[PDB]
Amino acid sequence: TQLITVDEKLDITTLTGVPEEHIKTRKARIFVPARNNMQSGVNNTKKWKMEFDTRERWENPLMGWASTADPLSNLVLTFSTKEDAIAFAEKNGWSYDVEERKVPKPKSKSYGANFSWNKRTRVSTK
Amino acid sequence: GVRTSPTGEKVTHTGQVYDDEDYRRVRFVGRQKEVNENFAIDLIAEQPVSQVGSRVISCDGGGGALGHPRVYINLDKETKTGTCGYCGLQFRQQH
Amino acid sequence: TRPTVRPRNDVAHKQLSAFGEYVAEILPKYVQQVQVSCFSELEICIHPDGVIPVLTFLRDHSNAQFKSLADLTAVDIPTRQNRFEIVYNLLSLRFNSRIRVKTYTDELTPVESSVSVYKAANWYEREIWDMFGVFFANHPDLRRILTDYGFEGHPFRKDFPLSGYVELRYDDEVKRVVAEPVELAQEFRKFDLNSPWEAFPAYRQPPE
Amino acid sequence: LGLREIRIHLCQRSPGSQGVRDFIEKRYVELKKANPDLPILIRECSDVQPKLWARYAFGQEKNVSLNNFSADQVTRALENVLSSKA
Amino acid sequence: ILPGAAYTEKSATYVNTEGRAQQTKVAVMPPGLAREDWKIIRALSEIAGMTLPYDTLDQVRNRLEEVSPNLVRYDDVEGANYFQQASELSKLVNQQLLADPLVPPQLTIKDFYMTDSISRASQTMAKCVKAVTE
Amino acid sequence: TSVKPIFSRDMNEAKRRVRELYRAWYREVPNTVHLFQLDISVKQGRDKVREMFKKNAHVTDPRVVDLLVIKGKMELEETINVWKQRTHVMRFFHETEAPRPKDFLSKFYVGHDP
Amino acid sequence: LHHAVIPHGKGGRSSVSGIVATVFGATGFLGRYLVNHLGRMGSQVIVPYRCEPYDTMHLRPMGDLGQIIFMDWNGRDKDSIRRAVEHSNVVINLVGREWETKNFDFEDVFVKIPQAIAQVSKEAGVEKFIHISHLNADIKSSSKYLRNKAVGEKEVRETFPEATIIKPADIFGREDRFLNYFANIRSLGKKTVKQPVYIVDVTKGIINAIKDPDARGKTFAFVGPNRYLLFDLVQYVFAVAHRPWTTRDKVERIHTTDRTLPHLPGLEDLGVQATPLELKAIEVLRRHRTVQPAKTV
Ligand SMILES: NC(=O)C1=CN([C@@H]2O[C@H](COP(=O)(O)OP(=O)(O)OC[C@H]3O[C@@H](n4cnc5c(N)ncnc54)[C@H](OP(=O)(O)O)[C@@H]3O)[C@@H](O)[C@H]2O)C=CC1
Ligand SMILES: [Zn+2]
Repeated sequence: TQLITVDEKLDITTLTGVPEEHIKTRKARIFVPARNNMQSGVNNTKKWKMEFDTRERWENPLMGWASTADPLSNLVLTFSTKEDAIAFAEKNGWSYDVEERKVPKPKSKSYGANFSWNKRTRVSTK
Repeated sequence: GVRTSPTGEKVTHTGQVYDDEDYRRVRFVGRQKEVNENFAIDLIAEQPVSQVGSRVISCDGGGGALGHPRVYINLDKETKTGTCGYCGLQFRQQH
Repeated sequence: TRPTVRPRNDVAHKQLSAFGEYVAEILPKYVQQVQVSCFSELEICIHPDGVIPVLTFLRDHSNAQFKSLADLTAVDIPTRQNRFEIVYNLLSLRFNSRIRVKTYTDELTPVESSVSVYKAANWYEREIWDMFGVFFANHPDLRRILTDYGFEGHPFRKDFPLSGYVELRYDDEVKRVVAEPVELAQEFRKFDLNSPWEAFPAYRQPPE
Repeated sequence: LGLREIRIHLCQRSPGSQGVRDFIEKRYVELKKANPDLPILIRECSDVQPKLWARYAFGQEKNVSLNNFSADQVTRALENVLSSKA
Repeated sequence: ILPGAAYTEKSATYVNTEGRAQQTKVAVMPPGLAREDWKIIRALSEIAGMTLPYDTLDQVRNRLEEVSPNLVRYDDVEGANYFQQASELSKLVNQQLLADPLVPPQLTIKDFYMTDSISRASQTMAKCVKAVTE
Repeated sequence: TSVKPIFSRDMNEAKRRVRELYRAWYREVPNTVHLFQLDISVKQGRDKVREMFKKNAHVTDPRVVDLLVIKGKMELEETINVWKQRTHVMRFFHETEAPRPKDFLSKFYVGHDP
Repeated sequence: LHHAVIPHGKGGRSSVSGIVATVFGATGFLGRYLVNHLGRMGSQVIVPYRCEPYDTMHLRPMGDLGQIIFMDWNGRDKDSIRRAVEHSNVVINLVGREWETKNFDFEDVFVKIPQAIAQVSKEAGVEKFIHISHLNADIKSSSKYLRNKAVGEKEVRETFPEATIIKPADIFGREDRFLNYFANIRSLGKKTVKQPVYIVDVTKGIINAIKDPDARGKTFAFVGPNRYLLFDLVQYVFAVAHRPWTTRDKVERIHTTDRTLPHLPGLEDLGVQATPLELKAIEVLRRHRTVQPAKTV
C-alpha cells in the first residue's frame, strides 16, 4: 500500500510553534496591493499578499522609538494566486478576509477625439 | 540662539522641551541635557545675500565635490531671494 | 559587451546540458525536470521518492562520481503546496563539475535521509529539521542543532517572524534566565523597496 | 410588552424568496397603511435565505425562517407576528 | 466623555450613498486611553448588567448581518427594488411644498473645507479656508 | 488524499505512540525534579505534562500527531540527557509573566488587544 | 493625566505602566524584588541609593533602558529627597536596619527619615505614598525597633493622610534575615506564635496597593496563611536545612508573637493569595545543605 488516507482538514497549528494569541485573534488579509498613485508602474500589483491586522505601536519613553509587541507586524507573505494564499491561511488556522483583485477596466483612447467637430471632448489646448 | 523654558530646561533647535508635569525630566536630574548651542537657522541667517549679475546661478555649497549636488537657481522673482535647497545660501540678481 | 558583462561559457553549457540529458534518460522514474542556468549550473529536479536512487547514482556512477556533498539546503516557498524545496549541491572532483539535485516536500511528508549516501548530510538535513521542520526518515540522530533547547517553531519558515515570539532576560526573583513574549523597544522597520517598473523582460510571466 | 420592529430579509433572484417577493409586490402597502408607526425593514441581499426577524420589547428578537413560502404563508406568519406581541 | 476611535484607528463598516458596505482597517491605534467605539458600548453594557451577545468584531458583524445581511458583503452594491410600493406609500400624506427656494448649504469653495469635527480641527483646512476667503 | 505516512498507518498506532510517550514523560518527571533541583513538586510537573498533552488533544491527523510524538521524544531526550538547564525546564512554567486579562472588561481596560 | 504617563504596551519590559516610582531603600531585600516587579512592567523606577554604586548593580538588569534612574540621597538632606521625588507619581519607603549604627539609630531610621520622606513627598505633589511598618509595632512593645516603628507609623499617618501603610509579619525569602537567621543560629522555643509572609506576596501586595485607588489611606497587614509556634518553626528550619551577628533587640523580636489584627485588611483584599512556607522553604534553605511539615495552630 505504502500510502495512508487522511480525509481530515489540513491543520498544522500545533507544529508551527506559534502561540494561541497569534493564531486565534489575528485576522490575515489576503489582497492584491493597490498601485501607488505616485507612480504609473504596475509591477507591485502582480502578486497576492498576506498581511495581518496592525496592533499597538507606542512611544519608547527613552528615545521616542516605535515600540511594538506584535511579532507579526512585519510579516508579509507573497502568493501567486488567491487560492494559494487562502490555502496557506487555512492551513495555519489564521482567520482571513479576502479582497478581490481590482484590475483597471480597459479604456477607449483616441488621439483624434481631442480635436472633434461637434463633441465636448475637444481639448481647449495641447 | 538657545532659549529656556520656565522649568529652566534648555529648548533645542527643534523646539523640544519637556513639560513641567512630565516625569521624563528625571533623566536629567543630577546630569545635564546635552543641547547644541549652534543653531543652523541663525547661522545661515548671518550669511549675506550674494548679488550676482546672472539670471540663473549655480550652487554646490563650495568645495566642489565636498559640498552638495550642484543645483541651478532662478532669480527672476525680485521680491524673494534665490535660496539654495541644500546649503541655505540665498542669492539675488543685482539688476 | 566585453568589459562590464560576464563572459558566457558555451562549452560548459553544452556539456552540462548533455549530462543532464544523460541523467534524465538513465533515471526516468524520478527525474521531473533538467535545466541549465545561463551561468552554466545544472539542476536535476527529481521526485522525493527518488532521493536515495538518484544521489547514489551520481555518487557511484563512473560517468558522474559526485563524491562530494558540498551543501544541503531547504527553501521555504509558501505559495506552493509542497512549500519546502530540498536542494542538494554535489561536487565531482573527477570531472571537476557541480550538479544540483532539487526536490520538494510539505510539512508532513517525510523525506528519506541521505546519510546512506553522504554521511556529510548527517548534520545538514538535521539543520533542515531545526530551521524548516522537514522530517527526515531513517536518520541516525535527528534533533535540533542550532536553536535553543526549548525553542518552539522552525525559524527559517517564511511565516515565522524575524524576531521570535519569545526573548530571554535574567530575572532575580526566580534567580533564573527566563523567557517572555517578545517586546521590542524599537520595532523593525519594514521597507517596501520594490520598484513598480519591470526590471527584467526576459523573466516576464504571462498574465491571466 | 410589545412588538417594536419587523425585519424581512430576502433575495432578488432566488426562487425561495419568490413568494416573499410576491408578498411585497402585492401586500406590503396595505400592511404599511395598517401599521404606520411600525418599522418593517425590507432588506434584499444577493444569496440570503428568506427570514422574518421580530424585535419585541427589551431586546427580545424572535426569528421565523420564510424559506420556500408562498405569499399566503408569509401573510399568515407575519399576522401571527403582529397578533403575537410577545 | 467616552473617548473613541477614528476611522484610521479601527476596522469599521461604513456604507456609502449607493448602498455599498465597506470596511476600514486599523492604521494606527487610538491615542491615549481612547478605545474602539463598540468596545466602549459593550463594556458599558457589561457594567450596566445588560450585556450584549458579542465579544469580538466578527460577532458584531454577525449581529450586523442579522439586522441586515448586506452590511457584511463588502464592495457589493445590493440592488433595491420596490419603487412602485414606496411610490404608492408616498401618496398618502399631501405634504405641501414650501415657497422657499432650494438653496444648498455649500455654495462656494469657502463652505467645502470644514464640515465635520475632523475638518474643523484641521489646520490644513484652516489654511484652505483662509486662502479662499481672501 | 493518499499521502505518505511518517510512522503511523491510522490513528490507533498514533494514539499508541502518544500513550508510550506519555508513559516515558510520566516516569521521567521525578528524575527531572531531582537532578535539575526544581522547586516544583512532582505532582505539579506531572500536571504540566498532562496539560501539554491535553493542549494537542484536538488533532485527528496521524501525521501531525506523529510529528508531535517525535518532537516530544526530542524534548524528552533533551531532558534526560542534561542538555536543557533548569531554565529550559522551567520555561514550561511561565512564572515571571503576569496573568493575562481573560474577560472582555479587563482586556478593555488594559489596551487594544482582542 | 499627562500623555507620557498613560500606560501602553502589553505589560512587558519595553511597555509603559505609567508608574513613576521612587523606591527609598531599593538596595536592600524588599527593594530588590520590588524594583524587579516594577521594572518588568515597564515602570520608571527612581532608585535613591546611599551605598557604593557597585552594591546597586543587581538593580540594573531589572528594567528597560532608562527605566531605572539611580541617584544619591541622604537621610538628613531634604533637598536630595525632593530631588528624588519631584517627578514621581508614587513614593515607596523601605528604609530599615535591624541594628542601630553609630550615625543612625532606630529613631533616625524609623521616625526621622520616613517623616522627612513623607513630608517632602506631600509638599512635592506626589499622589501615592507607601510606608512599610512591622506587624508587631507597638508603643508599649519590649523592643526599641517596634516602639520607634510605631512612632514613625503615627508620624507618616499624620503627615501623609493617604499613606498606604503595610504591616508584614516576618518576611521570608532568599536574602531574608528570618529563615537564614534560623538556619545559621545552630534563639530558643517559647510560647511565641508567628505567621511568616512570603516576599513575593509582599511585593504583589505593594504593587496591587499602587494599582488599587481604594488602598489610599488604608492600613494593610501582610500575613502568611499558616500560624506557627516559634519552636516547631525553628525545628522545621533545621529539618529542611539538614541540621541536627546578633543583638538583644532581635532576641526580643523573635520571642515577640505575631499579633492578630482582624480589623485591618491583608493580602487577600489586594488580590494576593498568600504562599505557604512549605512550598518555598526548600527553595530558601537549599543553599544551607552541605521533611515532615511544621505544626500549625
Ligand atoms: N523581614 C523583613 O525584611 C521585614 C522588613 N520589614 C520592614 O521593611 C523595610 C525594608 O526591609 P528590608 O529590605 O528587609 O531591610 P534592609 O535592611 O535589607 O533594607 C533597608 C534599605 O534601606 C537602606 N537604609 C538603611 N538604613 C539607612 C539609612 N540610615 N539611611 C539611608 N538608607 C538606609 C538600605 O540601604 P544600604 O544598603 O545603603 O544600607 C537598604 O536599601 C524595613 O523598614 C523593615 O523594618 C517589616 C517586616 C519584615
Ligand atoms: Zn548650495
